Amino acid sequence: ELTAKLEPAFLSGLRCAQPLIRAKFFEVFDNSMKRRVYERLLYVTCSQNWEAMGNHFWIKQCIELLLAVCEKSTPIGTSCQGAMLPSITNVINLADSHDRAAFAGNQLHMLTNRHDKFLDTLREVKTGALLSAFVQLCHISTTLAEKTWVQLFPRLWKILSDRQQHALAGEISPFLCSGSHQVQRDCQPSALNCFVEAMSQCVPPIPIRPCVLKYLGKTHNLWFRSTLMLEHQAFEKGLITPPQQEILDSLAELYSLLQEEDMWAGLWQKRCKYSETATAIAYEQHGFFEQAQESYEKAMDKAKKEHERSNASPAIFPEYQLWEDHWIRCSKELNQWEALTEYGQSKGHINPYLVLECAWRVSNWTAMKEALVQVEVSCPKEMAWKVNMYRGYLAICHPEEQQLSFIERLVEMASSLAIREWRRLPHVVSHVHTPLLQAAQQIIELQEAAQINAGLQPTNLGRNNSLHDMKTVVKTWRNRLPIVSDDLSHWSSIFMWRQHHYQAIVTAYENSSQHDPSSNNAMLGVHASASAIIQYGKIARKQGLVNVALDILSRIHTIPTVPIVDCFQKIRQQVKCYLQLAGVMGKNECMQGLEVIESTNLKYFTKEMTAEFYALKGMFLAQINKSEEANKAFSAAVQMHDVLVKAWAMWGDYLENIFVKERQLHLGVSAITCYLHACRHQNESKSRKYLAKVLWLLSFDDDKNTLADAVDKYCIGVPPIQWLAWIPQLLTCLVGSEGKLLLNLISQVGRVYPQAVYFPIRTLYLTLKIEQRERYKPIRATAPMWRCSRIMHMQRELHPTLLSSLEGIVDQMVWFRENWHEEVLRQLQQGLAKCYSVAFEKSGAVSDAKITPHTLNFVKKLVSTFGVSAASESLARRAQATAQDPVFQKLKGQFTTDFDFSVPGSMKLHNLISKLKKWIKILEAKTKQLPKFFLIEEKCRFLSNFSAQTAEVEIPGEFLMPKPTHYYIKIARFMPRVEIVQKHNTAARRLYIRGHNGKIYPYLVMNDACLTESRREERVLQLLRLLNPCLEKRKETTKRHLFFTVPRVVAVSPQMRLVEDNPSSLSLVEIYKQRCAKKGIEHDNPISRYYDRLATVQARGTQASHQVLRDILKEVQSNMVPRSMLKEWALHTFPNATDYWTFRKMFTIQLALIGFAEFVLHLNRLNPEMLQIAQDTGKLNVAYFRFDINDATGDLDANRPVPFRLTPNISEFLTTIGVSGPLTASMIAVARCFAQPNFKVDGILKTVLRDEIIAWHKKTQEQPENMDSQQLVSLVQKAVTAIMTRLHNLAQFEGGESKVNTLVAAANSLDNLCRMDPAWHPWL
Amino acid sequence: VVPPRSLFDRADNPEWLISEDWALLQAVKQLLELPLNLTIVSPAHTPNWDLVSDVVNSCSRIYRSSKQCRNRYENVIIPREELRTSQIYAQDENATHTQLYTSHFDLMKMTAGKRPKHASVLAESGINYDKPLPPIQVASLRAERIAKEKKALA
Amino acid sequence: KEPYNYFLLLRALFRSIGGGSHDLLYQEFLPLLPNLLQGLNMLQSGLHKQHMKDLFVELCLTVPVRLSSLLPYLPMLMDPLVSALNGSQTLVSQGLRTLELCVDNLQPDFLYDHIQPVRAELMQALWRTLRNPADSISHVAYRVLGKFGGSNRKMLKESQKLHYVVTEVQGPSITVEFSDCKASLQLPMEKAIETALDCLKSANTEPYYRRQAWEVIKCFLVAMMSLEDNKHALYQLLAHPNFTEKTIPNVIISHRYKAQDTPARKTFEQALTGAFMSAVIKDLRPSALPFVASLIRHYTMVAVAQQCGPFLLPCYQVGSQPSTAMFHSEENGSKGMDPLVLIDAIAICMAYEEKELCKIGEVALAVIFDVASIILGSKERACQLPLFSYIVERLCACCYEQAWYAKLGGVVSIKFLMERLPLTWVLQNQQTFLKALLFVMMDLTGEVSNGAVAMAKTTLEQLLMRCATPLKDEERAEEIVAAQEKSFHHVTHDLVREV
Ligand SMILES: O=P(O)(O)O[C@H]1[C@@H](OP(=O)(O)O)[C@@H](OP(=O)(O)O)[C@@H](OP(=O)(O)O)[C@@H](OP(=O)(O)O)[C@@H]1OP(=O)(O)O
Repeated sequence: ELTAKLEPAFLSGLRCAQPLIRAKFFEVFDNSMKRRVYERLLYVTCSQNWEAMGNHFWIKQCIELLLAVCEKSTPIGTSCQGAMLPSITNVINLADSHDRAAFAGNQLHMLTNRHDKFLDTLREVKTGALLSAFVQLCHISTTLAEKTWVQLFPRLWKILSDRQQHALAGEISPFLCSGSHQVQRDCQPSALNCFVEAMSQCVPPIPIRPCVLKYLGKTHNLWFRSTLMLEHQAFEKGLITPPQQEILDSLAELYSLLQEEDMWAGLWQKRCKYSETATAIAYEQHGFFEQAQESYEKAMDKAKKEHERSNASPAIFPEYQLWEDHWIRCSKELNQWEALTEYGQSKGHINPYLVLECAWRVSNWTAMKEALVQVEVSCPKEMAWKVNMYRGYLAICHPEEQQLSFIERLVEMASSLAIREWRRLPHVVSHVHTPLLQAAQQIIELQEAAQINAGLQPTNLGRNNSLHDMKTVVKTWRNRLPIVSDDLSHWSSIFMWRQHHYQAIVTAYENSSQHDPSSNNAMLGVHASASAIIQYGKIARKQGLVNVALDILSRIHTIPTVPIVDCFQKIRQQVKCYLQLAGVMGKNECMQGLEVIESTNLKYFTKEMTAEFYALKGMFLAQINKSEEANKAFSAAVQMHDVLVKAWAMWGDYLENIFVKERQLHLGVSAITCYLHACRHQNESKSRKYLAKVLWLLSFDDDKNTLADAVDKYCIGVPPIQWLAWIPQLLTCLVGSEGKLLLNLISQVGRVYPQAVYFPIRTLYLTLKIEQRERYKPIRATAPMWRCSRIMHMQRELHPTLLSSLEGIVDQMVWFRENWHEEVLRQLQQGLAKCYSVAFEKSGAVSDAKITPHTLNFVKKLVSTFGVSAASESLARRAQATAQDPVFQKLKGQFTTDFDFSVPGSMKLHNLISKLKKWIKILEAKTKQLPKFFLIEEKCRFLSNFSAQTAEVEIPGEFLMPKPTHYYIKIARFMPRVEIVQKHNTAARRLYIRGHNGKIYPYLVMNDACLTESRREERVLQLLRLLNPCLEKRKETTKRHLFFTVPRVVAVSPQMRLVEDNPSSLSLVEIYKQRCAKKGIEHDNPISRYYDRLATVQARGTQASHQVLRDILKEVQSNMVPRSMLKEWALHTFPNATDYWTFRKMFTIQLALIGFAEFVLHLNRLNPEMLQIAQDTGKLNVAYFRFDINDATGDLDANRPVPFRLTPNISEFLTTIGVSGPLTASMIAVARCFAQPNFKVDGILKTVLRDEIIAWHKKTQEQPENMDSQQLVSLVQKAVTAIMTRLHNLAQFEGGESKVNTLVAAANSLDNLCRMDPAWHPWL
Repeated sequence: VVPPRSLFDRADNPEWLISEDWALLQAVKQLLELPLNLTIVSPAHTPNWDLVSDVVNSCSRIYRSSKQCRNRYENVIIPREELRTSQIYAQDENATHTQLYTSHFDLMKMTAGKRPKHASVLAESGINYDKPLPPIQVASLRAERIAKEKKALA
Repeated sequence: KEPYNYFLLLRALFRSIGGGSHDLLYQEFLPLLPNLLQGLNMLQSGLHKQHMKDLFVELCLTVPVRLSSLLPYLPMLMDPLVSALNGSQTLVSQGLRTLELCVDNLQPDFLYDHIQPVRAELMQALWRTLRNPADSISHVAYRVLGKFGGSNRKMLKESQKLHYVVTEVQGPSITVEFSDCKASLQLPMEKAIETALDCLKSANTEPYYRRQAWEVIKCFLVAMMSLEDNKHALYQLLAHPNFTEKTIPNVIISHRYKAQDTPARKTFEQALTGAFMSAVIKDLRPSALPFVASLIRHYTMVAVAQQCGPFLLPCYQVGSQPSTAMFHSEENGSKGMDPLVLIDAIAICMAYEEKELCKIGEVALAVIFDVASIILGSKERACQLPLFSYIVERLCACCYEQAWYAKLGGVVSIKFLMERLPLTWVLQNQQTFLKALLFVMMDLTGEVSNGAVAMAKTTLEQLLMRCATPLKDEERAEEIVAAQEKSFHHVTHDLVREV
């Protein structure tokens, strides 16, 4: 019995920090069981109770125990023969037989003798020494122990027999369930966490019950490992049988606990048996809590009607629990707290937790006390902090049991428990951490409330320090708000708690009334309460709960007296509520808002308040189509307070709407005046949507430039920061006839922001020079060139050191140009892509298709030019010196020999494709031999010398969008190493710029042969940058973390631009090519198979049917490109479950936004080479989207068979739950956000597509004369109407169903995929 | 499977539904692999009532604590298994739990069922509402006012 | 040379004025505040030793001025705040104190606007701080997060970085045999070698675990080498006349053609660095230093036999350009680990923070030179090896490295090479040394250099004197005179441009 009683002492000896004791105890422990792997694994899984180890990471002892079985006397060695350093004499073995047969002093002999003695000393080294030292290092290091166990247990498992494996798995299943592990719960890592991670790697797999997996995930910080294991089990079982039921139950519970609302919603949409459940989930997922509540009620009525016929199976009970839980949640979001408190107090069906959450909000403190007692007897551990906080609530606010002394300790306990809960959450912060991040504010506000109530005690009441503390806490509460992504329940918590304390202040300073005879303290409490009510109503309105907001705002009338500011804000919020309602209802809500405005007793309100009221009245009358009265209202509003930006903006919108139809120029001038007067402030984010209208209106200008004259007149007083984002559009206008009057505007912007203007103007000027040289193939400079030169001259005069530094930087960029090998390789790849496009155009006639004249001229240019201010002359001299190379001459000669178009059979397209592939492979072999980096000192003396003393130069792209503050990152260094990387199917130089903050910013120097395409790509990037702020401002988009990833691109010349690199980024084709290289197959094989099958079918005198294309895609998927390539890549790349989960979720949401943009904005197709995947974060960016303008008609087409890339490898990686839930929900949320009328996305689209249409006209149809104003306006309106049509179609969400689901089904559908270009890779 | 020998071997406020009791018994039997009397078969497999509480709460009508689950098992299921819980579960035919959900749906349905003078201030400002000024004139008035304010400041 | 005391002097001065009652000193101090905070921010942004960075962060956060005066300079304080939250326990407490002061005293919109550049890193530090084992630190962090309100959970544009594995190949591993199972397993060593190197690097490690780490590293190094060399075969190979008569191939080795290191090569470099560190640790020196010297001899012999003699590898053969085949790489690579990984470890030791490691690097270079001189017959023939071109490029690369200590290691390497190797070789490589030393002088301009610039100047003067010193009448061979004239031309060309 003594040895049984001393087990904790023995386990203390095993984990002792003193190595001698630990060694003796292990020696006793090692001999206690046989030297066999299976028996020792059985010991650690069944015989050793690990509870007495305590918080020790007892996996260390498992490692020590199992390694002891290894043979110790064997000489140390490895299977990694390719990594071993070879022998000195190994050169003999590598040599041929002739040299070996031919091969067959004192200092050297002594050296070789001493070395032989050394090598003999090493040959004596045994594996046991490494094993023992390894075990000791595992004792000292927990990270090493965890890694070694995760690596080692699968390997031990593999060398077991099948019988041993089955027995060990059957014993492992209860081991994970053992109570002894409960002490590990707060260990970081848990030993059981590491054990479960090791098991997941085992092949064959070890089955674990879904409920056990969920318990381990929530208990031992195994959240995402358990989630991914349950997902895998679900997909293996085909997503019903009780096993599938329990798998989906555990997976849904994990999604709910992880606050993964979209994943849970998708799972239940597939799982649910009642269509009302899916409809309610779709409604609730997007904030339609009233409709979701109605749907849950209809579902409950249907279920009750079915219960009268027969009982309910236990398979449907999770759906009923879902209905109850989400109906309660919807009631919480709809501010129905009284009904919930009543519902929780229902006899026989009491819910003390619901009452405890609800009763305090409606001042039912008796129910709060009862619920607190019931919860305290039996409470979940995660809810402990909330119980302490509610006990503090009762201690402060209960009418009889006020105890303010307990609040400090209750706050400390709540904070400690919340921190404890935080450490049990995943290390990557996500939606699961939001409740605790809200709890932080809740707890500190509990403490601040305790301070206020201590101030209101009769001893402290009226004292100066108490008043000062009260005022300080009230102001701090006023400024400290939650965010729009927060559920309305959290806003309710914060505001109702604050309301209790504001009412306490009011009661205290109204009852006493001895001090403060002017009632300023009571007025302070009343004003705070009214402001909190108005803020709550405003947040309800912003989240779409307009009826809830109107109900909340109606509680202001309960207060006897309110300050006029709060009454003004209440009326303003009501008016905005009616405007929002009229957006979908129409005339009646406008009439109600007009009635509210008319009932307003203006006489108390100030001039600014009256002006705002009349502006709201003008908006309402404009929606009613009472144009004359609306104009009266706007005029009176602006005359009342001529600074009110909103009055000017709304009057401008009204006048622009009239101008677009009637087209009298004076209305255009009035609209431009209004818009420009609205922009006369530094808040650039507000004014951005107005300057877009101003720029769009210039398309309606006459031959006399009336609108440009108005812009020139009124634009004075508009700070240049407003124009920073527009600068591309400003330059587009500058090239036109209106540039004469807009020169002053651009000159002022260049004066204040020289770096922002300089590179665009430099690029535009050099583009104009190139176009002029092409036109007259010295020439007098055109008017746009003169204007650009004037702007640059003014900038050189005002900022000579800055512009001299920028010019020096750009002049250095010439050395970054690629060598001739890389240029010829790039041109071969581009020509191959063009040949593929032609081949798909000529798919009808494979084996008969001929090359187009464009491809003929391209190859002729390649063979004619085979790849080959002082910096430019020296570069030309270096280029000439390279031509001397005889190898280059031989390659040029044989290249010209292969690409001679006079030989028979060379004009065929597919023979050209094969020749291109051969030569691409040859040059890829030759390119790999080139140096991978070069030092800036070798050629770029200015960059190496450059420092902050040279000029205050900002890192490129800082002015693409005006940063809200002047915290611009300036350039401190150019790092001496420039790297050469293969990206975008071109050889690119990566420049590293060190910033004054010390961070290293990577930039790629890129060479583009085509100017217009680069401008179009930058145009799309600018549109994406402009759209991003809208996503930041709406719920449903902010809570899903939706944002476009737009890398900084700055053009420094027509051919060269600086891009903002992520060195951890790969393209999807690069992943595919890596998989093919590992598999040994060529990556272009599927395209060859596709065209060979087409030729085979066509040779039989028939066209390929849809079934033939389906069969081709099926063959490619079965043989060459399996569905699981991307998934297997992700599994290898992110072995940590949390990293895999985060990457996959970010990938899903970014792909949702990219596909939405591709479909709604009629962009060109997303090739897998365009899709850049950031391994370090999961963010996706596209290099590069362009508008799909039809060259023959200038209107948008984008009528491809699929709406976006949802190709089978992507679908497999996302999983069906990821496609259904987060992808669809993110697309719907983005569509609904961009369709909001207040954002005015149509104006930004008009001002971007105006530049796009001008570019198309210059490219196809053509002081050069501007294109016809009517043609430009019509084309832009048609393109914007098409975009907004697709946008509104996706935004429509009537009935809980969205066209986005059909769009996703079409994208995934194999029928549509098989009809795509093979170069698109419809299998990848 | 026989575990290897070690050096330490000595050589309730809401009523419980039958579905909850059945989940409790099945959790203890299947997951913990313990016998009726919770006698330890393998030293490493000590009873874990937190896991059982998690299992029970997956289908329970109210949160059951681990202590409550242990007390219920020891004080009801052991004496009952020594009609058995399986027999009662089979005979109930999910009627009681269905009626529970019917009652909840009825309570939720009950809760759901239980649910001029304006010209005077313009005339004081000097605004002729019935004769709108175009934006050009209002901008001119703003400029004149700003110029007069600047002159007064100077 | 030793700037630490100037910063301790600044800390003492700040702690003096920090008494608050010294208003006259506050007023006098305010004009200093912009330039001081700018300089301190630039210092803390740089690469320094841990104690130096801690001092810079503390100086940034404890400037003895009222917060109202900091308002225009608040953006300078954000990066030190993030550094403090990621620093030691005292630094984390100080950063939390400064952040709580800013939250309590400033308006939320203004403070949020200034946090926005750091904000991703600041919020990640705050979230991590919740997991800090100190209850005071975690509680203060939770209080600060609650005071931020909704700003704590606002979407980060710069998302959290994920640990991604870029390499498909498994790392090096040891073979363990389980006789009972009649099977063998591979036990992976990369993490073990990293842990051993961390143990040998840290000063807090117990001598027992330092010895264990040394044993792990030694056993791994023995396992990853062939050991198949035979005394008689080795002597027969190295005594071949080609090693002393045939012209050494004029082949250049450059890391510019090296792809990214394989896991095997990285683990080799770490293990060799740990071996050198054991050779310098006093308790491990008696066993590590002989082993390290003999292992350097082994690697040098492998390199010599591959690079020249009767059986030189095809990539070293005459007329061969630098290529990836000289290095262990995933795609083309060398057959087995290349012996050049020894030079990378020597460079790591030279560039290491603790300069005492430079001595073992010089010992290693001396051993390489002596073995090459014995095998090839002369010092002049020894320096013609491509391995010495790799040595020059890898050691001068440290001068380009950002840290002052890496630069200083490069300078010390240049000084050792110019002192030991023959004059003809020093003249051939004089321009590379000149460029490296000039870059050392240029890049540390305006930064805290712990004598690196002075050492670079002395090294440059000594190099110029040695190469420019006119040859005696007995030493005036045609080759040395021509080499000296060419080197003098190139060096004077470079110097005149710097004027
Ligand atoms: O929710 P909305 O009705 O669309 O208007 C809100 C907000 O209004 P509330 O504070 O009344 O909710 C503000 O509008 P104004 O008070 O300026 O009239 C303004 O935020 P600021 O306080 O910073 O001006 C912002 O508009 P903007 O994006 O132009 O800043 C914003 O409108 P959004 O919903 O479009 O953001």
